[PDB]
Amino acid sequence: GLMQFTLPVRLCKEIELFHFDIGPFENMWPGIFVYMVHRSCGTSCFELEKLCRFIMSVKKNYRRVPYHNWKHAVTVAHCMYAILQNNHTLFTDLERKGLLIACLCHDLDHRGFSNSYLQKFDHPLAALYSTSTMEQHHFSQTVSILQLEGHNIFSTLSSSEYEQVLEIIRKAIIATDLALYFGNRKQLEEMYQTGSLNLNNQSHRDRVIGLMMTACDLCSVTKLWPVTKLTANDIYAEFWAEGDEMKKLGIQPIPMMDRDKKDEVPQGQLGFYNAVAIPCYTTLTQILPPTEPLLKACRDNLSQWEKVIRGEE
Ligand SMILES: Cc1ncc(C)n2nc(CCc3nc(N4CCCC4)n(C)n3)nc12
Ligand SMILES: [Mg+2]
Ligand SMILES: [Zn+2]
Repeated sequence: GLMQFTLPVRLCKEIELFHFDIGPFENMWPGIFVYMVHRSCGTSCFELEKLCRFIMSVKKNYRRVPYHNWKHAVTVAHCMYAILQNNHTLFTDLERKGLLIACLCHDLDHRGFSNSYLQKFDHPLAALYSTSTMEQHHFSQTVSILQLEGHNIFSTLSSSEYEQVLEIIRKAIIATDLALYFGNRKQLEEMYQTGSLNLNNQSHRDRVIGLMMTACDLCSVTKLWPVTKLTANDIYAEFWAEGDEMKKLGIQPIPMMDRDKKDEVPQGQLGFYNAVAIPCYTTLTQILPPTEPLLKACRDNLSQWEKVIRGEE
């Protein structure tokens, strides 16, 4: 109850910044996460014993894939932490509670394959969930872990508060389906431009939280260049494995997943920053002005990929 979590001075200062890297020491990531919940939510949001046991069950249910792993989960939660702290008064006690949990849980039991590969393989999960296949699985794995004995971090909540928080987590995790991002950003773009955007409209908040989730999920593009560059290696190492598997089913994979088109990665990053990342942080900066550093850092990394293409690295 009187037990603060603290971090070494460099982490204590740098963790508050959007571009923070959680580092290569796996055993400090649980502590980093608890630090963030305590500062974001209060030391009283969760029974510590239950929270610690929830974090370790979540960790155990991420797999050793190159990118969609426990490190990604904590990175995405840290980005959400920075957004929530730079926008203190815009968010409910329930949202602050739900959204950090949502980010930690959002890729639970990922196998390193896209929804498209599950569908062409005919994986049982593609029969149970026709759209946002992995994302419905991620929410389903979240609920399972919440129902393990001693794991109900939401036990203090009322019956209807509990239902509201699980509904925030569900929509948050569904919104990490990048297929849904495009339409969601377009709608938020037009609502903001016609002045109809209203944060008391629950369906408007949903879209905004949706965009925050895309922003947090893509946050490798908002880091220091060497972090950004080394994460792209992990991202492609999954995609190329999936490409190999596509070829094993006798299907030419899209270029994104073809290791034979390695040389075109820089140009693929350009497309991605222009088609997805820049638009995402642009619209997010408009709706939440204090998130501008994510847009600024995304633009800087775009410029670093331009440099790679021009032979300047
Ligand atoms: C940084 C990042 N964060 C999150 C996600 C989901 N992605 N996806 C990419 C790949 C983007 C991409 N790459 C290509 N290439 C085709 C030729 C070689 C590569 N295309 C067409 N599109 N990068 C990221
Ligand atoms: Mg995902
Ligand atoms: Zn993710």
